[PDB]
Amino acid sequence: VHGSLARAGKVRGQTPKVAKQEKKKKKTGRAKRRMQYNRRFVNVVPTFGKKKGPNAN
Amino acid sequence: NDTVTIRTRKFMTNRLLQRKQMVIDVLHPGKATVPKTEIREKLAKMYKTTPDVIFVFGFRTHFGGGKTTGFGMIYDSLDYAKKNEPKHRLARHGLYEKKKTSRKQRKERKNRMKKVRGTAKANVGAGKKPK
Amino acid sequence: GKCRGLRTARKLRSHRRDQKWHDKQYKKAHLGTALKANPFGGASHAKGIVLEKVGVEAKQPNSAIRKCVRVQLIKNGKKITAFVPNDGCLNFIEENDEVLVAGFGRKGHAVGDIPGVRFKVVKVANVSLLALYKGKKERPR
Amino acid sequence: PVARSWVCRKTYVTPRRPFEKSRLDQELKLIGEYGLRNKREVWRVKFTLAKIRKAARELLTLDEKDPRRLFEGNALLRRLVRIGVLDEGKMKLDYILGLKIEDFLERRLQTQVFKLGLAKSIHHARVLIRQRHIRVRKQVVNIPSFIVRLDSQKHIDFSLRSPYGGGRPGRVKRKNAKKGQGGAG
RNA sequence: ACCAUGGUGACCACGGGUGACGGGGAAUCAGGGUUCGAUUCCGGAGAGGGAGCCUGAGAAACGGCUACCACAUCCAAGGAAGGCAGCAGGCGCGCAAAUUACCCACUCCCGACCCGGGGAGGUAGUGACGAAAAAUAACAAUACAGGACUCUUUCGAGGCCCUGUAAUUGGAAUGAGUCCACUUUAAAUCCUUCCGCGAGGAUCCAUUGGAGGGCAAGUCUGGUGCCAGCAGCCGCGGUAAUUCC
Repeated sequence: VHGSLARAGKVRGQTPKVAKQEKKKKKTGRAKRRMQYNRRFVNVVPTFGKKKGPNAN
Repeated sequence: NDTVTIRTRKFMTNRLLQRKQMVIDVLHPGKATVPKTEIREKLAKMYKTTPDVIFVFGFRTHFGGGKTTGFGMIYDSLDYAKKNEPKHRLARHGLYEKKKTSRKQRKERKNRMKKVRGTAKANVGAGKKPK
Repeated sequence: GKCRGLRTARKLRSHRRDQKWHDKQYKKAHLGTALKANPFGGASHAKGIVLEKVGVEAKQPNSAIRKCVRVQLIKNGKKITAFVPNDGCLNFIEENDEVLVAGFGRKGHAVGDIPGVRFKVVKVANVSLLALYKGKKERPR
Repeated sequence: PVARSWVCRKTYVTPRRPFEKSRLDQELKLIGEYGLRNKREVWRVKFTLAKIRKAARELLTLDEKDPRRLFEGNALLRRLVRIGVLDEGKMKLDYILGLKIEDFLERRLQTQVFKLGLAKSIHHARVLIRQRHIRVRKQVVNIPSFIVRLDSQKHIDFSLRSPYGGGRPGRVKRKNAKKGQGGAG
């Protein structure tokens, strides 16, 4: 119903909690300024798509 | 013994202080910082004097090795060297017995002699045996 | 029209010194009664104890019950309200605690849609409120 | 009360607005080309390039045969010739305003040790500075943003303590040798 | 004391408020300004609140005295002792602020004085108030994908450049850590010099926020169903949410 003062913490305490699974550690610092500069400017790929953004699906 | 250079620069004597003071740098290829007990004789075998007047200190070493540098001096007389010299640099190599009570206890003895007034034997023995 | 001449600056400096009162910011920061009006009194954070969890419904285009508490400060202990800006965190706070309150964000006015709120909740019982929200401290013994 | 210095100012400054695409990405192709650690040391050198052009805009509205133009201007002009950004004969007050930010990232130690071929792969030329190898004439320096001058531009080589300049190897040879004469002769 | 009846004022006196010590300055910056400056420099004021004095060249002194007010100690009940807005520390107010550490060796000061004193001052410990530098792998060999480089050709990969998957290794690479020895200092520790150590999921492992718009980045999957919530604003949410978890 209208949720007067009960169910504070209704949607967090019922949504499924998935284990944050481990990955490669991310390269930081000067390496992060290396590994994304190569992804954006030196590899201007001849593919089309009207400048498809970096987080595509 | 093998490869150490002891240059000097900016030497000025003064018979005011009766000392012979200069800047010393110590250039070594790849070894450690050589101690004073190896350097204060290397002027003694070059200024031909006794190494109980040569006082070296202040050796601060650059970034990257090679030249460390510092200050040094030579008194004229060991009799002079114990007159016009402060006792801290004079006792870095053994020439003086400096260990009294730590000052925080000597402060409290002076204020305790101050609260027992006038009696001379209780301005000495104001609690020597009660310890 | 305006009053110009090379001897007039008394007229300009006396016409100015009342006409600066009529905006909000010079009147709320220099008359002094708006320094008594906020419960903080020259501050940004001031502790207080929790009286009762009391909920308010949000304003017109929404419909939800925003959750609030009923803090009473220790310095100049007048009653306020305080919003707990978090999902489950009405259950992390409990009765008769000590909390910290801050501003709600835009200088003594409510943000979003809570009708008549002025303060938000940080650090219940000297442990951080978001650190109970992630799992970085627990409530003491 | 104290005898401390107290005089410490900031060296960079934040930009005017954030998040505009013709600012950060035209400056992203400088953080990646000359291989710098982060963008804090780009706002450093742009503010370094700014304050010279802050001085240089006063020196253009100062008239000719001016005391404080010719004194300050020549003294400025004899300071950026020796830093290598400006050549000798065409030293002027006018050619300093057309200067760009590229010509102070070139004059670091980190890429003047690359173009002398002492190391390849410009991100590696950061490392062999910081990794205690590469010297100014008698002074080895692990600082990548050393602004190398022009008199002392020819004496960059390996240090005489360096693995690539001397000997006395580190652990990685001495540990690989130890496993061969540790289970055998 | 005797006389004179005057003085100040809308050019803002008088009265009150000041969360006002005054200044040199700080932030800010087209120019005009705006706001703070309790604070390390100089000038003033006050050592619980008012008041009164002795001695001194110098005091209305409080690490001098006595009175009153208020707070407060010892006590055998007779009387004593007081005053941290000095340095360390406590309590209390508080969103809210350093160790009951070492030394006079350094900058100076006083004296009867080359000799003594110094919580002045310096050395440390806390310190993500802050400011200045700067780690968190680069190098590689296939290898995965592109290259104006190739045959008299969109023959096909490649004698050559950059990148990621994903390797196998490596060696005159290396610090932080562990720890000698010098060194610094009053004796130390710092930090620099230097042995010895010290890195294959370099496990010695980067966090704070955001992803509709302002505004750089997801209409990817799930849960939810105007509930929970998000959001500085505009908004989003009511069974397929690019905004909540």
